[PDB]
Formats: sequence, structure tokens, C-alpha cells
Amino acid sequence: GTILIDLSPDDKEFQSVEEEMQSTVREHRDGGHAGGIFNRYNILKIQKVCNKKLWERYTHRRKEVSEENHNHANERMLFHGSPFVNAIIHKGFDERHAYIGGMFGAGIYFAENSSKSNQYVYGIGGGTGCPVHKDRSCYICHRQLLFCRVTLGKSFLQFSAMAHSPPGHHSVTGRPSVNGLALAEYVIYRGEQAYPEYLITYQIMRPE
Ligand SMILES: NS(=O)(=O)c1ccc(-c2nc3ccccc3c(=O)[nH]2)cc1
Ligand SMILES: [Zn+2]
Repeated sequence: GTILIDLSPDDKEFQSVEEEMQSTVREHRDGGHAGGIFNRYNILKIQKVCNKKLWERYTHRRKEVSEENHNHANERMLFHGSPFVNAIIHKGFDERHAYIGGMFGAGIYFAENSSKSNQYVYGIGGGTGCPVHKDRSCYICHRQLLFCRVTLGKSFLQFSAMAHSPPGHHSVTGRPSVNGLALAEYVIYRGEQAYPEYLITYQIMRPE
């Protein structure tokens, strides 16, 4: 049921998605080990992901959450990187897209920093890097990330350095407590609480 619509680089919507991608790059504490060394990306393509069933699944859950939280879905646009990106855009997020070993338990993880999600494009810890060159810092191979609509509802705040949400909550927020430059990361425990809105195809760029 999924259709991918190419956005033109001239479209304001392409431009605002690219800007969120580029402007949320940060340095990582692994010095690039997982995701590679780069300060910015070469954006190759941005596509809108269109699936009626998946959208209605999302909006249905969004209303349930909203009604449990004074009519406030607390909806964000967040990045997601995964070896399962192609399955996600066709079948939606589910229990198989969960990070079992994540620090906030077995859930589906999202980041404000695009560079954080980039660490997972090739698997946990960057796996063994790109399939062609086995390089976690490959500047040649095409990578994909999702920029997703995520319903957080009432989010449990964790101050830090599939399972269930904490009772009385719809998600968990991992607030950075050491690295002053890190943005928040978020976890949901229901696949229906995220919709993979944009598929972004890119390369990381070697710093000069
Ligand atoms: N199914 S799996 O290959 O085990 C898997 C998929 C996605 C991720 C992932 N973990 C994150 C953790 C913090 C912030 C953002 C992310 C992210 O974008 N993806 C982890 C594992
Ligand atoms: Zn490569």
C-alpha cells in the first residue's frame, strides 16, 4: 500500500526537512566510531511516504493518547535510523523494530539529533558498517533515515548520561545529563505511535 513521492529540491517541504537534518548534526562521544566522521550530509533524495492504512493506524492511536492527556498528543518530528527502514515504510513500525537492549528498555527509539539516528543505519553501534566496503564511516555508500511523526503523549522524563510504558505514561524521554550539546532521545512502546513521514537518502561528507 505504500507509495513514495519525490520532493523537488525547490519545494519548501524539501528545504525544511533538509534543514532539520543538517542543523541537528552534533559530535558523538565515540569520536565517530558508530556513525562515521562528518559535520554535515549530502542530501540525495527526500521522499514522502504515503500509506493510507498506516496513516489511519497512527491517527487512531494519536486520538486515544490525546484523549488520555487533556487533548494533547504531544506530537514531535523525530529521526529514526534502522537496518529495517525498507520494512518500516511498507509495513509500519512494530515489535521487530524495537531496540531490545536500549537504555530505556525494549522499545522503538527516536532522536532529535539526526546524527544519533545515523549511528543505527547499519545496525546497533553501526554494525560492521556499509555492506559494500564494511566501513562505518563510508563516504560513498547511500544511507537512508526516516523523519517521523511521533506521538509522545505524557512522557516519563529520565535524566541520564516490547516493554510497556511506565504506568500513567505514553512514552519515555531520555534527557541528556552530561553532554551539554546532546539533544533528547525518545522511546515509544507501541508501533502505532509513529508514522514514517519522510524517507531521506544521503551520504555523510568527509570534513575538509
Ligand atoms: N531493530 S534494531 O536493529 O535492533 C534497532 C533499530 C533502530 C535502533 C535505533 N536506536 C536509537 C537509539 C537512540 C536514538 C535513536 C535511535 C534510532 O534512530 N534507532 C536501534 C536498534
Ligand atoms: Zn561503502
